[PDB]
Amino acid sequence: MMEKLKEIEKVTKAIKEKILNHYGYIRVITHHDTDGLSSGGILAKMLMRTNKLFHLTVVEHLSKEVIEKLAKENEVNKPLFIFADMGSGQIEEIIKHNFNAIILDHHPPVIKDSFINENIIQLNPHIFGVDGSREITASGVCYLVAREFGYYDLSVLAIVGIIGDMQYNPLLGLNKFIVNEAREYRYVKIMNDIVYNIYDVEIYKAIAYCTKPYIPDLASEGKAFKFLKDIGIDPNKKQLDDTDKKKLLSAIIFKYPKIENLLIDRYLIEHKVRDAFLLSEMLNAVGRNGLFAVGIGICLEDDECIKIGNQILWEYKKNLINELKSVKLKKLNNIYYFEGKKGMIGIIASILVDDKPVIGYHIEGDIAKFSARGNRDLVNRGLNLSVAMAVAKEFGGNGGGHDVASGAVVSKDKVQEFLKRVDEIIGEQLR
Amino acid sequence: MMEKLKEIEKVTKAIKEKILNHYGYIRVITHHDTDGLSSGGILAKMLMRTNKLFHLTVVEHLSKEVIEKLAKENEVNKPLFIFADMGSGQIEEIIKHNFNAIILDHHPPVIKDSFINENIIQLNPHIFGVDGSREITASGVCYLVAREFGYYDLSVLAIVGIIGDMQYNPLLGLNKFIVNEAREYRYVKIMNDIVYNIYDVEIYKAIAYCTKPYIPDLASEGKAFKFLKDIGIDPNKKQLDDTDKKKLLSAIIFKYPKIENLLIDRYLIEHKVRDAFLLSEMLNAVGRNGLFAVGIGICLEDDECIKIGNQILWEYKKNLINELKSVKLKKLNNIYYFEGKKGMIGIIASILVDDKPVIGYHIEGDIAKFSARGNRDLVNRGLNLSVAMAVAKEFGGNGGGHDVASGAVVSKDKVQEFLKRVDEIIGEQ
Ligand SMILES: Nc1ccn(-c2oc(COP(=O)(O)O)c(O)c2O)c(=O)n1
Ligand SMILES: Nc1ccn(-c2oc(COP(=O)(O)O)c(O)c2O)c(=O)n1
Repeated sequence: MMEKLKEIEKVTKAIKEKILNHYGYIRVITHHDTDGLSSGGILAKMLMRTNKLFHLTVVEHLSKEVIEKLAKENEVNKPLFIFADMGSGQIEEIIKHNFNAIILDHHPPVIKDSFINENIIQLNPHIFGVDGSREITASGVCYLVAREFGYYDLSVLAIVGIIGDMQYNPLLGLNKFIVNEAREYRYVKIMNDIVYNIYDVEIYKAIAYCTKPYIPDLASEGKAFKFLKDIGIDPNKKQLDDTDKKKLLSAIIFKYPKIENLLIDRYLIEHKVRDAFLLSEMLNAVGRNGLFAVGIGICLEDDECIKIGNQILWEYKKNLINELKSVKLKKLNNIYYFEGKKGMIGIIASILVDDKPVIGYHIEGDIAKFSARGNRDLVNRGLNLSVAMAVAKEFGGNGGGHDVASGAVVSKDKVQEFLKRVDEIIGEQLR
Repeated sequence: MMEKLKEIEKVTKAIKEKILNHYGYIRVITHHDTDGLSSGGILAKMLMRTNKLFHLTVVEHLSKEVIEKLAKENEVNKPLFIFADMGSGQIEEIIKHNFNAIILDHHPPVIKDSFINENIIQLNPHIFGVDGSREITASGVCYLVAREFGYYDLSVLAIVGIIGDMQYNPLLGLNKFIVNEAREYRYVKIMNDIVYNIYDVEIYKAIAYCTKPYIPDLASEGKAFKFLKDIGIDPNKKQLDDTDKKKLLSAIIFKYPKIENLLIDRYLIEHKVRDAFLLSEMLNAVGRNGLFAVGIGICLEDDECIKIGNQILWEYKKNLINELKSVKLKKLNNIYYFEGKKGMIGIIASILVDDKPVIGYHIEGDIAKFSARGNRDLVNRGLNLSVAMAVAKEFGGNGGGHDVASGAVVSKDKVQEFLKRVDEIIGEQ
């Protein structure tokens, strides 16, 4: 691990030299999710500290269109482009326009070389044998650059990215090295705790609007207040102590039996939003509302951006619970399914997973698009969603993905027939 | 005076909506001095809070060449341009290239319209009879916009600009409004104190490197150390209690009875750098070293940028004391002048300013850059260095600025060009 860093150092030292020696305009292009907003915050602090002004842009996807734009900016003043959380999959188009570019990306690469030509450096963990889907995130890749300047304090934003991208449990590889470095330098403290204590609000509100895990019987202030009053916990206190937690967990197992999902390692970071899980949820809510520049401001610790962020988070959590209560969950033999809204079927499906996989779909044209979700105990019993969604190619469509998360497309009139098929495949996977 | 605000608010509310309603790119251009870097920090926070991504650039001068560049960024995706601490004098060129522009400038305006056309809003306090040399800075103009959003905490950066532009004594007009508002909202506390207590370093170092007041006989660590030893003050203390204050004031006023401004109104602001006078000096030193993005970082309260700022500031103050000892002031008929280094020219001129205007210059390639400084006494007698330095066009260049402080460029006609400015300052006085 000490040795794997030494091979990565070769690429990060060249990235550092390329940034220091460049005196023109600098363009940063990042994603809108939590990992991309954290990456943008890391790059922003790092560039400022090395005396670089820059122009930051947030894109949902790096399409052929957007790369062709931006290439128009290249014609006079060829700026240095830093791509975060993107770029590796689009590298052919980036070479094609001869960008001066640094690509900081954890997605599977098309070209497995760190040094592409004279003008392009690619920092991608897959080139070093590190799985970008479980051992490092985009904000961790940026952090690896940042630490060549000795900016260890930016490790707190990598931890946020680690949470936002769902790589915190288990904590593997480079992610584990980053957290341990942050703890060594005292930028983070680690504390096993109950998930409700990350919000610093009245516990009955934390319970009421929690979606990790979602507990339907408690998903309202009234029901949460009453449940707490019953077991002798003051519903208005903002932190459960050890006696409260024992009493809560003892009672709650009857409503939600997988109570291990309520216990987490909390990360207390050196940041105005001291809970990394809360900062992660805040960045997520802000990015889903299009408040990109506010999200950078939150990473940069601006008080007014943090105030906006807190207001937008609790609005986003209230609306999510409401959407969750409006889902009409239908049950086949081995799965659940539901029709929902185009932007949220995947989020809703992952939230609803309990004992069986959950598939949401939305009907747009005559197309019908599906998002399937399971969990790790389902995978350990033999679930693989990619092959179950592949069956879409029998109903004139396309489907695949990962064992725990997949999608598919199938003509609008074959919906019932496709779900029956998927239901049977899955039932045989789990015997 | 509350009436002038009611007239300014109409332009600030329209700047507000013009920013809110823009969803393409946004370019911010500021100056590299304390006031311009503070303006950059104010606009950066304001824009982020309103969900605006932006590209900030810091230029030393808004030259014609610089304006033709930038204008090539209009050929596809036409940004909104925000100019701070500049643009009013260059207004005609801005109109010619048809920028979508907001001008936040306290230099004397060429066109005295707030709404130039449908494309340009110009917020100049001179347009409303407020003196941009004494009663508001470029920082305060940015803050008047910011307060339309309720961003009262941004007043602390306007106060830093007030200090960097030498408008804090006397505290007048709109700057007085801004200071009082920051006090009402508890973002600043005011406390009379000796200047040397702002540095929070050993006092003999604070005396040795102080240039307001500059005391050549104390401007060394050795002499300052001895001078304090000899009156009963531990020179390694970092702050002076009242008894050592009184003992230092009388000793200084006795041996140097013309010295002034040893007692100052300190502005303790809600900012990681708590002393606004120190923050103003730190931004100046950083900007003079070309560290523009680090200075914005300091405004945004980044710890590493502030660490660099402290280191650069003390490097800069030592270098400055060495240059002051070395300067060769030369007398013409109504000005002094000297050659010095690119980062020191302006500050030395205003340190040495006493009876007549002072003009420093440095050669940089094939041209010479001039920084002329006066005082308010000289302006009250009709100085106006803006018109005087304008005669760089009579020599193939350009000049401008404030009545009390202006600059000029090109080429190697230095003594010829110098001769002409002495001429106006005769007629002007
Ligand atoms: N032939 C394929 C291969 C992969 N995938 C894929 O599926 C998800 C989750 O699915 P959604 O996010 O679309 O619900 C991904 O993250 C992802 O790369 C697919 O859909 N089809
Ligand atoms: N053509 C011009 C017009 C204005 N100014 C200007 O002058 C000062 C004081 O002068 P320096 O340039 O010596 O700092 C400024 O703050 C500043 O914006 C200039 O330099 N040239």
